Amino acid sequence: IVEGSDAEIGMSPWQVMLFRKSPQELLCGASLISDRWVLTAAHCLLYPPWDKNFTENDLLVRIGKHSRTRYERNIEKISMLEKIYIHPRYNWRENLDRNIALMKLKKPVAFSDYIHPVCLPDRETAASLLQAGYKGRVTGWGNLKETKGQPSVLQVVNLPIVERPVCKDSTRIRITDNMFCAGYKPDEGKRGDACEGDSGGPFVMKSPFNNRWYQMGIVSWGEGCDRDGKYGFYTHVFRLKKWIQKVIDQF
Amino acid sequence: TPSILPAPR
Amino acid sequence: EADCGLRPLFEKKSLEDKTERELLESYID
Repeated sequence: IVEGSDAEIGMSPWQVMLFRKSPQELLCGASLISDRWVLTAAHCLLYPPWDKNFTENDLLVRIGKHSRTRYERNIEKISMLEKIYIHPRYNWRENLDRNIALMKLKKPVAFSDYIHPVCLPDRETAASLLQAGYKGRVTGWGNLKETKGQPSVLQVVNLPIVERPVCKDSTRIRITDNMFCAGYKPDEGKRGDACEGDSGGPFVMKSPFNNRWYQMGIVSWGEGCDRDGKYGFYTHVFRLKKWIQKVIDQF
Repeated sequence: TPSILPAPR
Repeated sequence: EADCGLRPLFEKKSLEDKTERELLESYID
């Protein structure tokens, strides 16, 4: 994560890592939304342009890790996938629209001290929180700049939401309601941004209402990283809230 | 090389 | 809602992480 802090032990306990089975490889980021399901960016699992077309057995995940320059035994876990679920209308052709996907674990991780599931937005919240100016927290182990740059500890960072017209223009990609964008503007005081390898990671907010963390977006994409005049886009988790259940109810 | 091209993360 | 989004080593221990106020502040600001 470009221009951002270093995490506090057990800060984003719903953090997940997406691994290529063999060869064991770091691919993307993810969020734990219960003891059986994991959210994520659709493109991590399916992106024909970089010839990417994974199936349950190509990957595995690690939950509750803080540092890679170590291995916290009895702390971190490593589940296996029992089935991936990419959004039907996911548009990898034009604009990575609906870029979202759920993954079922073969066996349900147990919530520990450092492993807890994040909450999903309810019409009520999303309507009130997801406003321009409010802030959310982006987490990942992605690049630390734009070009290697690989961190050893989970990078956090907090970015305000931008108005739709600014994003709608800051890019030449047609952005839908399944996406929003955050980051500081040109001349704002601070900077920060997600970057390659962050995709599919969470973007929580803390409800001033019930005082809980709610993943509102999923890192989807961006032009370069942190470049002034440019804002990172996220999947509007609530929008596709619907889909997310039709998938869990069923199994 | 001489721009800023949109791409997934 | 069950028990989601409440960080054990924080909201359960009445501990704020070193950054949240910034957010809790961007509602007023």
